[PDB]
Amino acid sequence: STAIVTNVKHFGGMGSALRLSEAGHTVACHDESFKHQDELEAFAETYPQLIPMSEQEPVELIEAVTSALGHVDILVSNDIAPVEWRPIDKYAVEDYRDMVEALQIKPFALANAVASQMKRRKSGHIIFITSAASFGPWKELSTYASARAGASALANALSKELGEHNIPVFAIAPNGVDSGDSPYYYPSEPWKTSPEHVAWVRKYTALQRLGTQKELGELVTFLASGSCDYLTGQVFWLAGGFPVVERWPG
Amino acid sequence: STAIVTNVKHFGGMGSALRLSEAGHTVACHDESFKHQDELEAFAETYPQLIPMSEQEPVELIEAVTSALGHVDILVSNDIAPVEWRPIDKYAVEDYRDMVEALQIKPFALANAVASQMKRRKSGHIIFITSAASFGPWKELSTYASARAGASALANALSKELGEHNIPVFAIAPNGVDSGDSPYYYPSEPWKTSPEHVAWVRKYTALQRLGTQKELGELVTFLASGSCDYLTGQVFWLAGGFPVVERWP
Amino acid sequence: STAIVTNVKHFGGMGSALRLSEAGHTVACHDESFKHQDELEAFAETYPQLIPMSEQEPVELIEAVTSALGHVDILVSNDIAPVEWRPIDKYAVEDYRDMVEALQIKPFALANAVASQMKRRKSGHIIFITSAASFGPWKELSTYASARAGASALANALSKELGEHNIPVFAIAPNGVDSGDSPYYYPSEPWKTSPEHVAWVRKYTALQRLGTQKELGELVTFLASGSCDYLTGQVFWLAGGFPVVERWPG
Amino acid sequence: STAIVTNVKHFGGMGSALRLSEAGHTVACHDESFKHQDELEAFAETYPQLIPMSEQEPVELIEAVTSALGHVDILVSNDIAPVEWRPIDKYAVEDYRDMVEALQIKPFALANAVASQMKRRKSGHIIFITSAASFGPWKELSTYASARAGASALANALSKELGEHNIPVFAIAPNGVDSGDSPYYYPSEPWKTSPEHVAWVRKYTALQRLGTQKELGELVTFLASGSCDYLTGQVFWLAGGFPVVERWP
Ligand SMILES: CCOC(=O)C[C@H]1CO1
Ligand SMILES: CCOC(=O)C[C@H]1CO1
Ligand SMILES: CCOC(=O)C[C@H]1CO1
Ligand SMILES: CCOC(=O)C[C@H]1CO1
Ligand SMILES: [Cl-]
Ligand SMILES: [Cl-]
Ligand SMILES: [Cl-]
Ligand SMILES: [Cl-]
Repeated sequence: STAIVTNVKHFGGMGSALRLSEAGHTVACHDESFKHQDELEAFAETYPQLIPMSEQEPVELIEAVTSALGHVDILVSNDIAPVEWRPIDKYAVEDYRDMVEALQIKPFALANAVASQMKRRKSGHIIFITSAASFGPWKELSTYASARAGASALANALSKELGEHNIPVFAIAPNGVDSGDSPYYYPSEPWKTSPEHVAWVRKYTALQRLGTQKELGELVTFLASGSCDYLTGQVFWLAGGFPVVERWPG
Repeated sequence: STAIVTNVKHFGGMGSALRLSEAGHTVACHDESFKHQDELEAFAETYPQLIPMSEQEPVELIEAVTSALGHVDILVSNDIAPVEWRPIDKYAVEDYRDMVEALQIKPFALANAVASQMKRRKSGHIIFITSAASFGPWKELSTYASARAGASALANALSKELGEHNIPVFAIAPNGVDSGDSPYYYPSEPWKTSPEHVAWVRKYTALQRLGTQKELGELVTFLASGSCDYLTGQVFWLAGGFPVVERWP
Repeated sequence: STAIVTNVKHFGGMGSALRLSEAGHTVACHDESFKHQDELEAFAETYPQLIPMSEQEPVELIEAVTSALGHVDILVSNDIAPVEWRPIDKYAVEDYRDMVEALQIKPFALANAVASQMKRRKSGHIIFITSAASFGPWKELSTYASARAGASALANALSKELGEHNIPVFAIAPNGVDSGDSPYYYPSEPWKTSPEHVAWVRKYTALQRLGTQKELGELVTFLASGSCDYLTGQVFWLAGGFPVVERWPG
Repeated sequence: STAIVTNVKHFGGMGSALRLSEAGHTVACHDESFKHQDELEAFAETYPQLIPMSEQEPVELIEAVTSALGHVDILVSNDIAPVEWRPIDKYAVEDYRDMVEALQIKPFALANAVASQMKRRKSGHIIFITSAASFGPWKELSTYASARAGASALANALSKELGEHNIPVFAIAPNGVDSGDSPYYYPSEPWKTSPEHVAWVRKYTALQRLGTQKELGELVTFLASGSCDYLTGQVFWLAGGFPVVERWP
């Protein structure tokens, strides 16, 4: 069983790769930095069980993995872009293009590249990591929220056609997941350290804590196991009960 | 840990008990048939890893399990009631009351009975098994669809208050799960044999099969493992892609 | 064209009755207080254009209206119950029964009582006023939120069967609508007066204001006009953008 | 007040312009055909209460209307693109880019161009006409369904930030609205004549007819009247009950 996890150093990246690996999958990993064989090797050394790739774009990643490791059973399209809090009139239209390109076109591209071998083998699983920002409660986050909703709708739409061919498709829409060293999107500093921040997580999520990489990885692994294919189409809000807003005063 | 699965013979019951058990939970099982000794012992003999309980009403069941076993960590409120397709004006009000009694009042009563215990220890898991009928595509299913939505909304709402106390709350909202010889809600006959049933499922569900007990058990067990408490509040659409509608002709 | 509006003194009651009336409907009104012909008459005197009823329960209301005024074209099931912020283990099961009875069984009962004449005339409109508390962000509001979600699901389910017979069914799920004198659910005091309260509406809704009776009445009247029957099934969140939660700190 | 309705000849266009106008708004109308003088004047002559504009691209259109008419109060982004049913692997990436360009980038561009003006005066209305396809029951509609969801999510999101400035934002998400001789998306032939089309609509929609231009115009006009700004953020499912699925056989 062969898996690919994209952007392996951020967001849901590590939780996913590490848990799948433990589950017995051969896990190919992609990251922008794996461009420099510098960075690639310091990661092969640190994680002998994962197997990182240099390839960057969807089709060369899929061919590279198919060639080296057999055939992709599992795609985890762990998608990232920076989050800027501009209001609408202050963005460039091109900014939305780049945002959509990053969060919406990318997973289309990955799924479009993997789909026909999965369909031929009548087997595979496809998971997008999106965001609870879709139809969420934030302001001045317009580009990000819509692009992410794009990607979750893609996942649901795709399930509908691939179910014929035994291929479940899922979206995982997180908020407040511990990214650790990565800035995408809840790095320890300042999210564990800054008092103001620990107060914010405390006020607005219901479990009054950040989620964990391990939690995110366990779900990915559960979905990837073939244990619950009937859930196909589901958007999972991976968010600890966010949002919670206080009772009336007085 | 200790789980209670209600109406174990039906709907999501067997998948939940079998699979919980398989996962080393201690599983007490409620059923309307366990009110008779003979029905109970037969079950205990067929499924010696489960412990079937005789108690029927909510408060009585929870104390009984707390006695025999010390604490209830995992409540699976596996709620059932007969679906009949009638138009709104052919019902009587009390038919709706009854449906709300079985589908909505009942999970509230179990949750209510177990909560303090759970909150005291700042640990536990609560799972309601509702139905994909909630905001669903059916007609003349008005009492059932709405009662199920109330139960699902109740899960979501409880998850908000009970986060404070480290208590995950979920709803599993199924359609087309294989129910063995149970008429709730997709018994293998006619659903596995009769051609017009076989084709209806091929037509309206994405994966083009029924769901299995094992898939739903696997879900419950997962939610109750503590491996992913952070999904708290989730309403799970266990419906194999349902519904799909054909393109334009 | 004949309309009935329930609990006419609270929640969406007045906005609805007054606007329908202006729209040219004969508006029968129900309120618990119309029990005492004391209260009934001081309301017929104050609103000569509305026509209040003494009848309390669904079937005697519908028969009474059908008999006096012709035939019910429009039902507005403006439903109310008190809101208590207990946690779950502190409620009596009977409390949920009373809550469900009030917010869920009542509109079932009203629609069940009106449905077959509307179906015979192949004409009518049915609107439940529910709440944005359904699947909403509050805590310790469990009974209320679920009962209200019950009632919105009813509305959506009912649309599906009555569309055959030319009958649109809608739910209107409000938050922060000015109730005025009524305590159900945003009376002027303290919602306009209390500083702490004006701050809360300001922080959590996006229009940073309470909604108005006039707004609520205009929507009801729009839905009741026969201008947009194709919307049938819709739950309208009548809530001014609630909830909004602040950006991260720092 | 002054409204702009884009792609006026198609989809939600005519209902929106006609009905806005009927409501005393001043209505500037965009279309891809108005790039030709002859196509434009013909329209102006058929519909002398509308003012058709020649400008095509987002920034150019908004300044042109602001010139001729002084301010834009109401933006109706009536967005269109051809639906073709292909499986995911039969598309090329750039087909998805193009669909996102027309359905998602485009309303963003119009909203972006008009916003400051609107925010300055702390008044205005923004309406996106998307589609009920978003979380919909279709297959092989993957690019269209997802592009439309992004646009709907964009409406919701904008409504949050633009409340601050008294700006209501909505999405109208239709299915089965009569489009006259427009192929976007339910032209009267074959949808009013051909039996298999007539029956598909009778089968899957609750009200068992098409929606009318007038119903959608009525909606837009209402949203833009300021009579109910408090619905801001709403995604409107203008789909006549769709979808309904048959009971068990
Ligand atoms: C920026 C607000 O936070 C989120 O949207 C969650 C994160 C996963 O995308
Ligand atoms: C056709 C109606 O049946 C269902 O909703 C499935 C079962 C869970 O309720
Ligand atoms: C008590 C919290 O406020 C609401 O749920 C809105 C009101 C209409 O029911
Ligand atoms: C069958 C797909 O067509 C639609 O979604 C209706 C139109 C608005 O997009
Ligand atoms: Cl996150
Ligand atoms: Cl089922
Ligand atoms: Cl309210
Ligand atoms: Cl349409």
